[PDB]
Amino acid sequence: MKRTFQPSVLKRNRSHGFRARMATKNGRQVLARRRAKGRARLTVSK
Amino acid sequence: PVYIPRPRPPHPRL
Amino acid sequence: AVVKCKPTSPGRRHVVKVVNPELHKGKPFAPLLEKNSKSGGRNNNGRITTRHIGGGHKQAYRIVDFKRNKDGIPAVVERLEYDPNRSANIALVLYKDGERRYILAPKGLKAGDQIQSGVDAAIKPGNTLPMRNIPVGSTVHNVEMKPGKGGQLARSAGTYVQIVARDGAYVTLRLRSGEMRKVEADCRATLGEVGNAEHMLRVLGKAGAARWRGVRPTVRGTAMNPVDHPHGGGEGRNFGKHPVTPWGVQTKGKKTRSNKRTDKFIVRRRS
Amino acid sequence: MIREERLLKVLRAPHVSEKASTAMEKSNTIVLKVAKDATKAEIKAAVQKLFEVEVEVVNTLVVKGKVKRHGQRIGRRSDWKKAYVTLKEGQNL
RNA sequence: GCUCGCCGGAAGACCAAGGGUUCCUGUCCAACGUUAAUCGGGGCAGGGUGAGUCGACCCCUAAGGCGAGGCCGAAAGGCGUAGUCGAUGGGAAACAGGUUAAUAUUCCUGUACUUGGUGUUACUGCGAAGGGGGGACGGAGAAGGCUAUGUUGGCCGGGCGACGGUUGUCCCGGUUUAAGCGUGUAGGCUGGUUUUCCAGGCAAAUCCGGAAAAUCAAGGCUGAGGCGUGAUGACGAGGCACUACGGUGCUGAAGCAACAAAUGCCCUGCUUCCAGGAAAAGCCUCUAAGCAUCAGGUAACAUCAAAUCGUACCCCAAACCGACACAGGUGGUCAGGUAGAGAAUACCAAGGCGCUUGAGAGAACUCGGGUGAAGGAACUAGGCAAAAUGGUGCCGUAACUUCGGGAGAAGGCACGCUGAUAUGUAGGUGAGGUCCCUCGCGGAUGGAGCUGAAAUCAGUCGAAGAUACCAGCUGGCUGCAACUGUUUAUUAAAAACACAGCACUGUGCAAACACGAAAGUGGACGUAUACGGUGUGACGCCUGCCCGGUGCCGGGAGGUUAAU
RNA sequence: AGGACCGAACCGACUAAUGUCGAAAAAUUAGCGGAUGACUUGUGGCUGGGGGUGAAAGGCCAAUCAAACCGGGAGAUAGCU
Ligand SMILES: [Mg+2]
Ligand SMILES: [Mg+2]
Ligand SMILES: [Mg+2]
Ligand SMILES: [Mg+2]
Ligand SMILES: [Mg+2]
Ligand SMILES: [Mg+2]
Ligand SMILES: [Mg+2]
Ligand SMILES: [Mg+2]
Ligand SMILES: [Mg+2]
Ligand SMILES: [Mg+2]
Ligand SMILES: [Mg+2]
Ligand SMILES: [Mg+2]
Ligand SMILES: [Mg+2]
Ligand SMILES: [Mg+2]
Ligand SMILES: [Mg+2]
Ligand SMILES: [Mg+2]
Ligand SMILES: [Mg+2]
Ligand SMILES: [Mg+2]
Ligand SMILES: [Mg+2]
Ligand SMILES: [Mg+2]
Ligand SMILES: [Mg+2]
Ligand SMILES: [Mg+2]
Ligand SMILES: [Mg+2]
Ligand SMILES: [Mg+2]
Ligand SMILES: [Mg+2]
Ligand SMILES: [Mg+2]
Ligand SMILES: [Mg+2]
Ligand SMILES: [Mg+2]
Ligand SMILES: [Mg+2]
Ligand SMILES: [Mg+2]
Ligand SMILES: [Mg+2]
Ligand SMILES: [Mg+2]
Ligand SMILES: [Mg+2]
Ligand SMILES: [Mg+2]
Ligand SMILES: [Mg+2]
Ligand SMILES: [Mg+2]
Ligand SMILES: [Mg+2]
Ligand SMILES: [Mg+2]
Ligand SMILES: [Mg+2]
Ligand SMILES: [Mg+2]
Ligand SMILES: [Mg+2]
Ligand SMILES: [Mg+2]
Ligand SMILES: [Mg+2]
Ligand SMILES: [Mg+2]
Ligand SMILES: [Mg+2]
Ligand SMILES: [Mg+2]
Ligand SMILES: [Mg+2]
Ligand SMILES: [Mg+2]
Ligand SMILES: [Mg+2]
Ligand SMILES: [Mg+2]
Ligand SMILES: [Mg+2]
Ligand SMILES: [Mg+2]
Ligand SMILES: [Mg+2]
Ligand SMILES: [Mg+2]
Ligand SMILES: [Mg+2]
Ligand SMILES: [Mg+2]
Ligand SMILES: [Mg+2]
Ligand SMILES: [Mg+2]
Ligand SMILES: [Mg+2]
Ligand SMILES: [Mg+2]
Ligand SMILES: [Mg+2]
Ligand SMILES: [Mg+2]
Ligand SMILES: [Mg+2]
Ligand SMILES: [Mg+2]
Ligand SMILES: [Mg+2]
Ligand SMILES: [Mg+2]
Ligand SMILES: [Mg+2]
Ligand SMILES: [Mg+2]
Ligand SMILES: [Mg+2]
Ligand SMILES: [Mg+2]
Ligand SMILES: [Mg+2]
Ligand SMILES: [Mg+2]
Ligand SMILES: [Mg+2]
Ligand SMILES: [Mg+2]
Ligand SMILES: [Mg+2]
Ligand SMILES: [Mg+2]
Ligand SMILES: [Mg+2]
Ligand SMILES: [Mg+2]
Ligand SMILES: [Mg+2]
Ligand SMILES: [Mg+2]
Ligand SMILES: [Mg+2]
Ligand SMILES: [Mg+2]
Ligand SMILES: [Mg+2]
Ligand code: NA
Repeated sequence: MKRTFQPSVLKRNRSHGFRARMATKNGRQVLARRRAKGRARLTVSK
Repeated sequence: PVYIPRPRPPHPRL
Repeated sequence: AVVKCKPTSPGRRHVVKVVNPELHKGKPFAPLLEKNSKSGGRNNNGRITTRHIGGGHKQAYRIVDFKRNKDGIPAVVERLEYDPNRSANIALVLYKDGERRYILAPKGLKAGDQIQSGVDAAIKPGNTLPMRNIPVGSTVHNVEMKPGKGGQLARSAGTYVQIVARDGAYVTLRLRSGEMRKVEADCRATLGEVGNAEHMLRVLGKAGAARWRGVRPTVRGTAMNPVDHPHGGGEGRNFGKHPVTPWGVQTKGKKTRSNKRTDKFIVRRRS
Repeated sequence: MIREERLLKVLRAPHVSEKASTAMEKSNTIVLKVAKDATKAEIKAAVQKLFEVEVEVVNTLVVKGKVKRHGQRIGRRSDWKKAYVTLKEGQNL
């Protein structure tokens, strides 16, 4: 049984990383929402 | 929980 | 030559090959090659815009000289070569000045034949010159649509254009489709038919043969659900519709040509 | 020429352990906890300047801090750089 | 610790990915561990990851991304040029031995190599966002040469045995050694060299391409492996001493040959086929502007530098993905012996394990197996399941057929061991020797040694010799689908889908068509022997009549008819 | 030579049994199919919700699919319980 989560750090950062978020107007609104909510981890960047 | 399995199908009273 | 394979297996029983012993059994001319990546039928947006495209053999692009604008300089045919990008074969051709080019191979072209382009070339097959120095009634190919544009008509295997009439700055051509079209008399055309007229005699035998030409399977609209095609639906082989495209437009005879800016050049449409 | 104010930051401590003892014992290698930046050239210059010994070569590694659970909180110790400084021939001073 | 059992194309070893300290040591046993736990991947503390050469970084590019300007778009933004990123690909260089509780191609010993910088010397044309070459490329197949590796013999060390025998064609163990450097081989490719000229390589070119002439006929490129050296070194069975009895130190014989042999290497080769098989840089070469004293280049020698980051540990798994210490999933590399065609299979090696509740008992019943009188499908929806068949060689094999098949049709015979043919044959390999040379990794002869099927004849044992494991049931009629393939991840694998073939139809290229407010993109760097849509669905024989309805195509006289 | 044959790896999933608060939210065991191709697989990339992709089952699109998920309109509305 292959499951849905097949981790890959490169794909993770290219898909949801900080620079991926900053690339688009909508990704920068994700960061604004998570900053407003007070999220300790802003992105998947560690 | 977070996952509730679908109940088994009833006997087809058809 | 048209060779029928022997039925040593299904998928081999119905294969008919077009095996030309005169084609170069080596690597193509590397300076005239470049990368030609597949698209899968996907466009700029990444969406399938043409269907049934995908896979197939990797193939390099041969830079074929369609313009044929090296005028006066004679050229000798040194090779006939297989081209994965055409139904026609190409000819590697060496010019007297030491330049090599690929051209479409006319019907009876061989290694060692002399070809040249320009207003003063002979009426040999494979010679290119404006359709103002070509006689009327002569059979040509690789015909330009605009002077200097390069040559867009009659480029498939066995195809050719007939120079039917000639009235001033224009020449009427019978195209391979049966259409009469006006084209500027300053447009170049190569003399003769395109070679490899046996190309349409191949049979491919099996599904994998089409698959490795980059052709992916075609699902019939009837075989689908009503949500997928205008055909589709039914409790077992129902049609009851008029045949249409996947986007609802009548196929089975409905003219889709709408130009209005090139109608002046079409003397008579195909029949 | 690395400046002495930088050399005086490069070195942090000597690393005391069984492997460090054995290295100084039978290979003439002193083991140091150095700064994090701490290039090999900076470490060599700093050792030769401050300990006034003759350095042959510097091998460096980064030690990643351990995740420790102090009380009921998850903490992590700092990564630090370790330098194996091989002295040339004479001795430590 | 001694036995026993299990895996051993893994349940061993090494990695990538992923994880992130789980690694090692000491200590503790609350919780965790499906039980106890003194133990642990658990708690606590300490230690542990050492690189010019490995990898990343770096240089280069693919798909693709972003994208100055630009084009387009209510805005947001889309596309895209120059460019710039982007590996899963291309690009410099290190091996063997030793060592830690834990790292090692990183430490140490020994022996190397690479690329740059700076100098000195000597000789000189150097010079690029530019040109050319190269890099640089498919599938399949076959063979030869090899090696890894194994077997045997020889050699060396040890043994002579708990129950008969065992000083012998007896038993046990070892018999290892790299990169680098030199040689240039089996082999592959290629005719070289000089001169002259040229409308080509955006300009130039001495380079490439082309042409002619002469001349010599060889040169050049590539290349496994072997050999020499590396290496009077290392390692080395064992022996010798001391205890932390875990190990530490010292010494150290032989260290050869033959045969067999890869799926590895030569080989990015060769042959062949069609479906016609990356790019760019490094690299080599050519010049332009430019500088020609300089700069720069080339070659020696010297010196300097090679940073930074990763390196522990798991990695078919208790450490990753599955909520679990979960019978699941997870890419690559290595892969010994006997039998075997084999990476099957059985038993083993190295190595690793006994799967984290046990102890009894020996009811029904359930599960997984074994055997079964007589019968033999009577069972049942249905031979479901089970049983059965099963290998090799040879003999033999029907209808039908699209001439390929059917077919391994069906059936049948032989098969172990021993001896002889023949103190091991046919075959393979191949030393010495003896010649020959345009002398070396050479050629010819030569056959020592090694290895070695298969067969026949004779004998012989058993109920049985393809003895285990392994390993087709076969035949007859018929529907459907031509066929290989695909599908409802997780109740449907099919007659459904696809398919080659066929037909209709559209499309003349700024194609139709599709995605897109558009720009644009796909179609296609294609051009009617092409492309799209639709239906049918190999092949064979064929495909009849109806245009009234609906559609589509054509006409446009007349009637009706919008904005205006 | 071959979408050739037999058969491991590998990819599948035809039959049966077990399991069905499972060892497992799809397995195991014994058989079974393909196994040089329309094959399989790693890494990276692209296509997105009336959208994609689909050898077509309304299949798949993160254990969710005749219109994914998350947040919002939103305390939708509910003559119904
Ligand atoms: Mg992604
Ligand atoms: Mg199509
Ligand atoms: Mg079709
Ligand atoms: Mg179809
Ligand atoms: Mg159907
Ligand atoms: Mg259907
Ligand atoms: Mg509809
Ligand atoms: Mg229908
Ligand atoms: Mg239907
Ligand atoms: Mg019906
Ligand atoms: Mg009807
Ligand atoms: Mg060092
Ligand atoms: Mg380091
Ligand atoms: Mg811990
Ligand atoms: Mg441990
Ligand atoms: Mg412990
Ligand atoms: Mg207790
Ligand atoms: Mg307990
Ligand atoms: Mg612990
Ligand atoms: Mg690109
Ligand atoms: Mg862009
Ligand atoms: Mg802009
Ligand atoms: Mg780059
Ligand atoms: Mg890479
Ligand atoms: Mg990178
Ligand atoms: Mg270790
Ligand atoms: Mg220029
Ligand atoms: Mg050998
Ligand atoms: Mg060897
Ligand atoms: Mg021996
Ligand atoms: Mg003795
Ligand atoms: Mg005795
Ligand atoms: Mg040779
Ligand atoms: Mg193989
Ligand atoms: Mg100089
Ligand atoms: Mg020199
Ligand atoms: Mg390690
Ligand atoms: Mg370990
Ligand atoms: Mg357990
Ligand atoms: Mg497990
Ligand atoms: Mg085997
Ligand atoms: Mg096995
Ligand atoms: Mg019992
Ligand atoms: Mg039985
Ligand atoms: Mg019975
Ligand atoms: Mg009996
Ligand atoms: Mg009986
Ligand atoms: Mg009977
Ligand atoms: Mg009955
Ligand atoms: Mg009955
Ligand atoms: Mg029944
Ligand atoms: Mg059965
Ligand atoms: Mg059975
Ligand atoms: Mg041999
Ligand atoms: Mg028998
Ligand atoms: Mg079977
Ligand atoms: Mg019937
Ligand atoms: Mg039929
Ligand atoms: Mg079928
Ligand atoms: Mg198949
Ligand atoms: Mg599929
Ligand atoms: Mg299903
Ligand atoms: Mg179902
Ligand atoms: Mg099924
Ligand atoms: Mg189907
Ligand atoms: Mg049909
Ligand atoms: Mg039919
Ligand atoms: Mg009809
Ligand atoms: Mg009519
Ligand atoms: Mg009309
Ligand atoms: Mg096959
Ligand atoms: Mg399998
Ligand atoms: Mg499937
Ligand atoms: Mg099944
Ligand atoms: Mg088959
Ligand atoms: Mg098979
Ligand atoms: Mg992928
Ligand atoms: Mg349906
Ligand atoms: Mg799902
Ligand atoms: Mg809806
Ligand atoms: Mg919602
Ligand atoms: Mg509201
Ligand atoms: Mg409500
Ligand atoms: Na009609």
